[PDB]
Order: sequence, then structure tokens, then C-alpha cells
Amino acid sequence: GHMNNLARLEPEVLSRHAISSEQLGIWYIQRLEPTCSAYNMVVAFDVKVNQSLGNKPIEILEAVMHDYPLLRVSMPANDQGIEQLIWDRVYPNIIFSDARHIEASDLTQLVEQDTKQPFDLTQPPLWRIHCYECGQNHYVIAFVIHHALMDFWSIGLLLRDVSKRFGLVAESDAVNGIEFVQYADKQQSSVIDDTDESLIFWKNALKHAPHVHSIPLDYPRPAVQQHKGSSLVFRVSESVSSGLVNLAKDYEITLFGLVLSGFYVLLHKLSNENNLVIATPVAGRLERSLRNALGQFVNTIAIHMDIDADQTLRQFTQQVQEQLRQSLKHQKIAFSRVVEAVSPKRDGSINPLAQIGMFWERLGGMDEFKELLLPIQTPATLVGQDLTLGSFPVRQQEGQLDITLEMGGEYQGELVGVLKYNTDLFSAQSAENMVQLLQAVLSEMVAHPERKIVELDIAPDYKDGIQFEALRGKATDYAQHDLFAMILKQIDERGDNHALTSHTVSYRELGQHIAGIAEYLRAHGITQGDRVGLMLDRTALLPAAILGIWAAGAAYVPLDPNFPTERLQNIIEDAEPKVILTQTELMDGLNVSVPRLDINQAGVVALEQVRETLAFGDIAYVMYTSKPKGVRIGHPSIINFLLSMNDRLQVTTETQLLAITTYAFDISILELLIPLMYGGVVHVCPREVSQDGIQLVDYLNAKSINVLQATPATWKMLLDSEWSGNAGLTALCGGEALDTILAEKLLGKVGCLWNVYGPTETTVWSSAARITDAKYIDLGEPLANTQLYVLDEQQRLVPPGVMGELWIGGDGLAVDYWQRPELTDAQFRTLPSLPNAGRLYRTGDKVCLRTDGRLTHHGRLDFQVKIRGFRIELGEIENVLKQIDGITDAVVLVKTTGDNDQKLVAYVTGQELDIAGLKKNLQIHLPAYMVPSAFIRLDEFPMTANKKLDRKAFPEPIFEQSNDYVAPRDPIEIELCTTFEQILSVKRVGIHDDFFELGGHSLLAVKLVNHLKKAFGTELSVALLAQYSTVERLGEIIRENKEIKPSIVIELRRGTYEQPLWLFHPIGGSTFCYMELSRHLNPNRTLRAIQSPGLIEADAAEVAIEEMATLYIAEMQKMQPQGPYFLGGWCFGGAIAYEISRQLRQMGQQVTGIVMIDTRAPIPENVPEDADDAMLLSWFARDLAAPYGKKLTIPAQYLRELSPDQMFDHVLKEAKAINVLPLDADPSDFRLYFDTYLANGIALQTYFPEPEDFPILLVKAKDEQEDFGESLGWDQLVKDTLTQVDLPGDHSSIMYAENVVAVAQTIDQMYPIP
Ligand SMILES: CCCCCCCCCCCCCC(=O)OC[C@H](COP(=O)([O-])O)OC(=O)CCCCCCCCCCCCC
Ligand SMILES: Nc1ncnc2c1ncn2[C@@H]1O[C@H](COP(=O)(O)O)[C@@H](O)[C@H]1O
Ligand SMILES: [Mg+2]
Ligand code: NI
Repeated sequence: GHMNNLARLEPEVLSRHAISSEQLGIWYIQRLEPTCSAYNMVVAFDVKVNQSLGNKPIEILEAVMHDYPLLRVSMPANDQGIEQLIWDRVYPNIIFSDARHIEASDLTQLVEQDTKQPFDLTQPPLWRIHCYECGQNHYVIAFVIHHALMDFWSIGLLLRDVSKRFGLVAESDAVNGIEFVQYADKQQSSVIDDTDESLIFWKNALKHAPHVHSIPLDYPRPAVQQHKGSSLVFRVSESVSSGLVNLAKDYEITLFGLVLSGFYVLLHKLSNENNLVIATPVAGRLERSLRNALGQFVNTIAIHMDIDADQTLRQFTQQVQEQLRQSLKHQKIAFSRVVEAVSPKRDGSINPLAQIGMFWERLGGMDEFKELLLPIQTPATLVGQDLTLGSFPVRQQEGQLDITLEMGGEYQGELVGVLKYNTDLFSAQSAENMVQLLQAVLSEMVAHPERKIVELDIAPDYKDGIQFEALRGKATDYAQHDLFAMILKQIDERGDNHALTSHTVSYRELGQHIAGIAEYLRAHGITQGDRVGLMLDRTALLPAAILGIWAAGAAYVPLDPNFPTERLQNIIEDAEPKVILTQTELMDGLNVSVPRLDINQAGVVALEQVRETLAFGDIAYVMYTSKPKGVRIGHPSIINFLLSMNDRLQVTTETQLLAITTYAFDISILELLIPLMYGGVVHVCPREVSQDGIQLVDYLNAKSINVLQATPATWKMLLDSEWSGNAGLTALCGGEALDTILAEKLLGKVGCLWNVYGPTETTVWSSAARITDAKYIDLGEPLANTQLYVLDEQQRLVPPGVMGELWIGGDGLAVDYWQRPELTDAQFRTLPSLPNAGRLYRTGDKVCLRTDGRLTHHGRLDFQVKIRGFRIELGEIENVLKQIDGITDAVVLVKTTGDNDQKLVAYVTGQELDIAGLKKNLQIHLPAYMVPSAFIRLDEFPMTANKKLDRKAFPEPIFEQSNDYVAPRDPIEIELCTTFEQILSVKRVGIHDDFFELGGHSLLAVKLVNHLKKAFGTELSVALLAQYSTVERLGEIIRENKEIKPSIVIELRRGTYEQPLWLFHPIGGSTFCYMELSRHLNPNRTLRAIQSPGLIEADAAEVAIEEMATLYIAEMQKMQPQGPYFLGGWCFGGAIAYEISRQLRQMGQQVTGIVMIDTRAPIPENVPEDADDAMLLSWFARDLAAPYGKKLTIPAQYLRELSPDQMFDHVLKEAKAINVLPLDADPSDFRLYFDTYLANGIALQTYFPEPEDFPILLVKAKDEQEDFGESLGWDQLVKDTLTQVDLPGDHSSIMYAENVVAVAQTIDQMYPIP
């Protein structure tokens, strides 16, 4: 053993101190997430020794521990505060392991693993040393200090002092290792009132600062931050580094000033937000008396820049330097204090106020060590007589924020930096991107110093004219091919084989039907260029009609008969068709001034006889979409589309496609034609079957389909039926976003799955993704002769990792919007930015260009996904809901409320649901900012005629503004409430009020938790309180826990006066009736109330009052062993007080007085009427709810009709339904209440004390209708010493807020305290 001669001894505390406010925040984070290593400071060395080193290391270590008290510090959390304890002695935590067998690559990983082991800041030491034997006289030494204990400036002082001790440097400055606790103490004897001019500065600085930054993430953000992260080391070139130095001097700014400005500009371009908040450390060592002190002095300041893209870099950089200069005036105010004052919404998913940092450190005086402290390895050594030090870089302090930029170092003319990134949010490829973008910003800054921020472009020199070569589609001549010729060829070749299946039509028969329809049309006025309305049912004539209309030279305009007549009529108005091809039934359905042809009258004609006359025209169809927008599509688009689709689907003679989509939706083009291009079979699915889950499942298992295309809706319908899947099926899902849940479900049921995307204006689909893993969904890669561009609002190309608007170019563009040329000219453009792109369609889709060539969809621009600044990943919320058992489908929308405020609304459908528990579920899987403010259940989500979700149709939500007040309903909620009220100084806390929203803040939480694990006697944590911030939610957690029984004593108020007032429970056993009283009593008096054991442990309620009283007096005396006692109670509690007084005086104790609030004297006359079990249960139900001002009337006669077990269930169900029992109350819990009621009843019936003269304040409820005498009987027990006051109220309401104030004040006037 390497510590054989150090020896372990028993440490004792020398002195207690405060923690500085600079330590409080880091301490709290460590206590909030115990496995956090993000504040493990590491400095490590390659150490070669000589024989002469000897035992000097232990000798020196022991000397250093003696010299600097700070190293023997612990930070335990105690009563009403966190403490800094200096121990006389600490056993050093030195770990020595054999690494002689470990390759150098692995050794680094190992040291990084080892140093991340988390500290408990309450068990010393808060530092440790890791040694590795690498070879003989060859070691790696890693020193690890928790940042709560000291800062890097301190590390420097130690490094230099300890180096001198080992004889590595000649000189060392004096180090002070005791000043910090003094500094801590003098600090926490000071206020920082909310009037402090610096505190006001930060509130103003940060008031309008966003909740969370809008950089797009790679992953979905965890509900609770786990501080996992990684680091990327990079260097800025000598050219660009020198440039920066000079540019800074060519302005009036710090180098740091410059680079920070660079950083903001980067985040501006990355997130496209103009409000940005970056956090920077400050040394916090202005007082020179501190410049040699070991300690944690570093404060964080949150700089909040407003970016004006119109600013020149020069103007803007200076604007930063200035604000930075102002902010440094107010660095004295701790970040924890700023967070307290600003009071942002607490959210366990992010750091408050700021999630991006920039550290700039150079640290002078460390001249010999400068290269030994870089993030990169250097040949630099320190040679001493006994040993040599060498560079050993290890990744350290990862996970603090979302992103932290760490800079200040320089090496061989190059600025050295470390990009730190949270690995739960960002991929490594994204980090590299960020570094590359950062590099680009600094270059373009020294290049073009006078340029306007907006005109500055970070994005890669896309020399090819494309952002990635993926986003450009394979070049062919598909758009030149003849579609008609292919189908004609198949008609010759395939012969009498099947073609359509509705009454099966052969290819030969199909040719006849095309001829016959085309000829019929020709005969009745139709020519090339005309437009034919097409109003048909899903028969075998449908595809024949399309091809017939085409062969006649005409274009068809879909008029689906299932669409609303006024919708059909609007299209017909706009499209102005020459005729409408329809069937016999439908001829005079529409009231339109447009001729109609019964397609059933078209004959069959031999194709041979009319082939010369058959040609396609230029236009294929006019398809309408969301005034009416008819998109005109030409045949070269369509043939380009179909051929490009065959490339993927590999359509063959044995292909068999179930066509289900309306021909009034362009994607039907694929389903109706592409088998006919290759000899396969189109199955025209009848509308009824496509809209009926089981009926569709049936037609699938039967007719042996191997290709199916549909929108998500149909797939969901299919899965919601008992569909066994089809492992040969090729599936296409398009038209709407494929969420990860459907994807993982589809994948397990289908052979091949395609996500397929495209607007109508670029011909069915433009791109397609072969989906293989649900966690990776995107818009795929382009079809042939198609190009995809992601542009900003300036129609410039975006940098990778940035969101923009998708634009599409290629052979797929529409001809135009039908007779809407202004619109066409606005939507179909060439762009100066893309001069080789040609004509482009502008989708109005929000698409993120990934660091990958991947396009991920984020849905439109007309749809608001912004709230309070930051933006919402609506799909991530939806994904969670769907995973909840019961929920079948969910849609989350952003909606506006009253004063231009936006809130999340979640719509759900499902078999059986409990809206109540939904919010609690989401709370523990999403960030706070992504939790919906409203849950609306629907039977079915509204669809479009296309079978997509019709978001515009979802009902507008109605928000509950304030949270409804609800009084605590059980002993746990009762204590929790009192505890909240007291700590927050809030007069009255409801069980749905949230700790932090009531004014709570992080240091208070620690107090609260400390108060609780005394009051409950178990280990509660600040994480629990963080995640469960309401009495209700927290009550649940505590309650579920079988290892925690409360005390029968509740402190309602700790006052200053010596003497407590003790209150005793009424018949029910609870102390709720005293809560409101306690709020109006003079707060200088301590109040304690006792509840029955019976409410906590089973069969524990006492049944004789005399025994009850003894038990309670013992409980009392543990807190108040002597003095004269002050007792009282409402109702039965008064009688308990009477008997307690009797026993107290038999013990020689004095009783100052008894408060009785409408107590009926314990005399025979006042005993209740005899009740059967039903009546007792009826009474209990009444008395249970009365304290809450609620009337719960359960007639004994109703109860007698039921069996006993049915009775208790009935009362329980009824009590819960008016909210006077917690929602999770088992029958077990209910028997606890009822049994206590029964016990106290029996006690009442057997208690009849002899007369006795105690000083009694009898407060009579002067409005109670039941008669018990002027004195409620007390004149028979107490003659001379009874003071009676009659006050407004009845026996119950006397204790209600309106009436109980006068009760409280009667007491305070009668039993005064200074
Ligand atoms: C957090 C502050 C604490 C300050 C403590 C002062 C430095 C004390 C370093 C103590 C390391 C103890 C390791 C040890 O006892 O092993 C002796 C080892 C040979 O062991 P063995 O194989 O004979 O059993 O032989 C060796 O491995 C010797 C290695 C010596 C390394 C000296 C490092 C000098 C640089 C100081 C930098 C301080 C930075 C904060
Ligand atoms: N696979 C897909 N993923 C996401 N959005 C899609 C997909 N396919 C189509 N869309 C959207 O659906 C729109 C159709 O236009 P509209 O009929 O006006 O809703 C397109 O412009 C796209 O925004
Ligand atoms: Mg569309
Ligand atoms: Ni050892």
C-alpha cells in the first residue's frame, strides 16, 4: 500500500463558517444532481522521477494540508443553512493504480473516467489525487478539486507553491489558505436589498431575456439535465489570430471583447434570434488583499445582447464591449442572486437565464507553467533535481452548459480554444460544424471589418451551387419520354392479362376503353388543350378516363363527388372546363352551367381504328389545393416523376398496387398509372373499403397486394385495427410528417418503408427517404432532375445546421397557377443567389439543413411554433403523449391568448383517458417549457379531403387563467402547506401552488428540504422538490413512500415569545381547522397543533380521553418540558385540552389558560344521540367535509340499503369527488380517518370529568342553531373562572376565514404577548 505510513485518525471540527454566495450556486447544482462531474477541476502531469525523491511527496502533502485550512473543508447542509467546516485533520483521498499494462491512448480515457467520479460536498476532502504507474519512475498525476471549494486562480497559487516545495521553480508567492472563510463570513453579514443599484441593473439587463436559446438541437432535450458533455479542441490560424489582435486595436476593444462579439454573431446566424444570452466568468478578485488567497471567488455574469443585423461589425462589437464594461461594474452581485431577483420559470432541463458560456482566461504569473496548462500536448517540461513535470492533457469540467466556448490560450502564434458541448443535445458532427462556423466568423471579421452583420455570410463557399451533392438529383432525360407510348406498349405486350381490379379489366380491354373514351370526348367537342371536369366513382373506368382524356389531347380537372358541392362548384368556376365527364347518376347533381357527358355512353372502340388521332397534349391536369389554387401540371413533369419513382419501386409485371387515394389528390397519379407502365395490376380500392380499418385489412389479406401508398391517417387506421402486417409489402407514407412512433410501428409490419415528400407545385413527390430506423427520419434525397435548396429570408444559402425555407428546382415544377399569373410569378422564381438553378418553387416549408446533407422537416411558416421567444419542437411533445398507454393519437398546437400571449395546447384521442394524469406524465419526460398548458380530448381529429390533419379545424382552447385554490386534504398535505407558507412567507398556500412561482428560489429549497426531513424523518432531496414543486405532487411522492411516518405534532408558526399555544384535534383527528386560525394569530406566538396517531398508523387512535391526554402531554414536554402551558382546541379539542389541563396540574404544572372554540362541555346532556353504523358513517361524511365549507349529505337510509363494504366505498368515492381526500386515497387510508372518527366518538361518550376551575376563554359561535345552553354546558364544570365571548359564525363556520379572524383577535386580546 502506498499510504502505509500516513495513518487514519479521528477528525474534529475546528470552526464553522458560512459559504460565500459565489459557492452557493455550484454547491446547489452538485446537491441537485449528485453524479454531476461538471465542476471537477482537473490538472494533471506526466511525472518522471529520480531515486532522490524518496518520501518527500507524502511529506510535502502532509505539510500542504497543514498549511492551507481550505483543503480540510467540508460543506454540510444543516439547520437553516449551508456551512463551511474546517476539520483539524482529513484523510487524503489518494488513489494509486498500476497502469504499466495500458496503452497511452487508453490511459487518457482512464484518467478522464477516474477524475469524473463525483464528490459529496459534505464529506471531506473536496479534492483528490490520482496516480498511475506507467513505467519505472514514470507516473501520471491528476489533481482533482471540486469547483465549490476553489477556483482556477487558486489552482495556480497552489501549483506554483507546491512546485517550489518540490524544487521545480525557484520562487513562489505567499499563499493564504484561511482568508476565504473570513471573506465568506463578512459577506453573509450583509443584505443585498432588492433596492441595490447593481441588482436593479441586472434585472433590467435580463428582464427581456429568453427562457432558452433557439439553436436547433440534434436530440430531444431531457426533462432533467444530466451534465454529460464532451470537448472539441481547435486552433485559430496565425494569420487569423494576428488579424484579430489587430482588428481589436483597430476598434476600441479587448481581444476578449472582439471574440465574444464574434461568438454572438455566430449564435445569431445559427439560431436566427436577435436576443442572445452568453454567460462569462469573472475572477472576482478586485480587492488586492484577495489576490493571494485560496478560495472560490469566481462569479458568473449573464450578458444579454440585442442583435441589430443592420449594425456594422464595428458598431456592434463596440456595443458589446461597452455593455460588457458596464456589466463588470456590477459583478459583485452573485449569479444566484440575479436568478433570485429575475425569478425566471424554473425548468430542470436548462440552466437558468443562460445556457451558453464563454470562458476567457490567460492567467499570468504562470509563466513556466503556461504551456503545461494548455488543452493541447506540449514538449514543455519543468526539470527539478528530483523530478520532471510534463504535459498531460485531460478533458475536464464538461457538462456545465449547453455550449461553452473556452479560450484565451495561445501556442506558436495560434489561438487555442476548446468548444464544450452537451452530448445529450448535440452530435459531435454538430460541434465540428460550430467550430468550423466560429472559425469562419473570425476570418470574415478580419476580412471585412466594416460590413453590416446581415451582409456577412458564414456559409461555406458552395462552389457547385448546391449545399451538398446529395441535395442535387440524378440528371436524366426522363422528362423527354412519352408516357402514352409506354402504356400502349404494355397494352400490346400484356394482352389478356389483368390490368385493373374493381369486375376485372384486361390490358386489351383497357386499350379499348381508352380509345372509346377519347373518341367519345372528341366527338363531343373536346380538343387538344381543353380541360375536362372529371366527376367519377372509384371504378375501373377512373384510370381509363384519365388516360382517355389525355389521349384526346385534354387535361382533366378532378371533381371528386364526395367533396362538398360548393367546393366542387368553386373549382368549376375557376377552372372553366369545356365539359364534365361524369357517370349517369351524377349528371344533374351540381347546379352548374357546364355541359356533362355520361361516360357510360362512351363506347368501346378498337384502338387500331383511332390510334392516329390519339396524342397527349402539353398539360396533363389542373389539380386544386389549399381563393382556389389550381396547379397546372404538364406531362413532362409527370413522366419525369413516374420514371424516377420506378427507379426506387422497381415496378414489374407481378407488381400489384392497391390504389386508395382520391384522384383529386395528385399522389393518386402514382397509384393509378405506374403499374400500367410495366404490366402490373392496379387495384382501384372502393372508397368505403379505404375508410374502414377492418374492411381494408380484409382486402389486403385477400387480394395479395405488394405496393401501398397512403397518408399517415390511413396507416394509423390500419394499425388501430388488428392488422397482422405484410412483410413483402412496399409502403410509401407521404403528404404529412412521419413521426417516430408510426415509423417504428410501420417498420415492424412492412417490408420496405419510404417517407416521401413533395408539394403539388412540383408534381406529386420531389424527394424520398428509405426509412430504416425510426430515430432517424427526414425528407430523404431528391428525385431525378430535382434540386433542393434551404434558403434564409434573404434567399441566400444557409449555413449547415440552420433552419430556413425549402426551395425546389428542376423538371418537376408546375407550369403555373391556373390564370393566377401574379401569384405564379411570386411563387415560381429564379434567384440571383442561385444563377445556375433556373426556375424554382418556394414551398413555404420550414426545413433544417443538417450537418449531413439531411433535410429534416419542422413544418411550414404559416404555423406558429414560437412562444415567448424560443421555439417549440411540437413533434417531440406528440411523441411522448403517444407513448402513454391509452392515447392513440395526439396533436400539439401553439395558440394565442388574450394579451398576445402564446400557449401550448395538446389534443388527444384514445380508448380510455385521464387528462389529469397526462400533465403529470409529460412533466417528468419533457422540459418545463414544452409542457402543454391545456389538454383537450377529442373522439376523432378533423381531416382534410386529402386525409391529412386539418389543424385549422381543431377547436380553439379556453385557458384557465389562475390555478384553482384547493385546501390540503390530508396530514401530509397539511404539514407541507404550513411548511410552504412559513418558508415563503405566503399567508395561504394552496396544494397546486408551485414553490418557485410563489417566490421560492434555490437556497430556500435547501432550507425547505432540511425542514422537511426533520418533520417527516426521512431523506428528502432538492431534486424531489425541484421535480415536484407543488404540495399536491410532492405529497404524492412522500405518501407513496412506505418508509415515512409523520409526527403527530405540527408547527404552524415558530414565534419569538417563550410560550407556545398548543391546539388539539377535534373528533375527526385532523388539524386543518387550525390552519386559517394560525394565519391571523399574532405571529410572535409559536403555534403547535396535535393530530391523532390514528390518522397515521392503523388502530392507533386512542379511545379513552384520559389516555389520549397522557400520550399528548409526553409529546408536548419533549418540546416544552416546563413553564406554564397554554392550551386550546376547536370543538372536541377543547375537551382534550380540559383533560390535559387536569393531568398537567396533577403533575404540578401551571396552566395559563384554555381556549375553547365552541367546545360543548363534557357532560351527559351533550352526548350525541345513539347512532347505528350507517348513521355514524353518514355523520362522518358530513363532519369530514364541513371544515372545507362543503356540505356532504349521504343519508343514513341510503347507506343502510348497501352492504358494509359498499358503504365505505360509496363514502370514499363521494368524498374524493368533492376533493376533501387526496386523489390517490386507498380504502386503507379512508379507514384511518373513519376509525379515528369512531375512536374519538367513543372517547366522547365515556368522558365526564368532575368540576374544575381552570382559566377558560370560551368562544361561542353565536349563530349556531343547535341548542346546548348559554355556556354549551360549561357552567356545570367551571363556575368562577370562565370568560365567554360570542362571535359571528356557527359551530363549523366559526373557524372559516371570514369568522375566524375575530376568534384570533379575541385570543390575542385575552392572552397578550409583548
Ligand atoms: C489538491 C492539492 C494537494 C497538494 C498536495 C501536494 C502534492 C503531493 C502529491 C502526493 C502524491 C502521493 C503519491 C505517493 O505517495 O506515491 C509515491 C510514488 C511511489 O509509490 P510506491 O510505488 O513506492 O508505493 O511516487 C510518486 O508517484 C511521486 C509523484 C510525485 C508528484 C509531484 C507533483 C508535483 C506537482 C504539483 C502540482 C499541484 C497542483 C494543485
Ligand atoms: N413527407 C412529408 N413530410 C412533411 N410534410 C409534407 C410531406 N409531404 C407533404 N408535406 C407537406 O404537405 C404540403 C401539401 O400542401 P397542402 O395541400 O397545401 O397542405 C406540402 O407543401 C408539404 O409542406
Ligand atoms: Mg400539396
Ligand atoms: Ni497503496
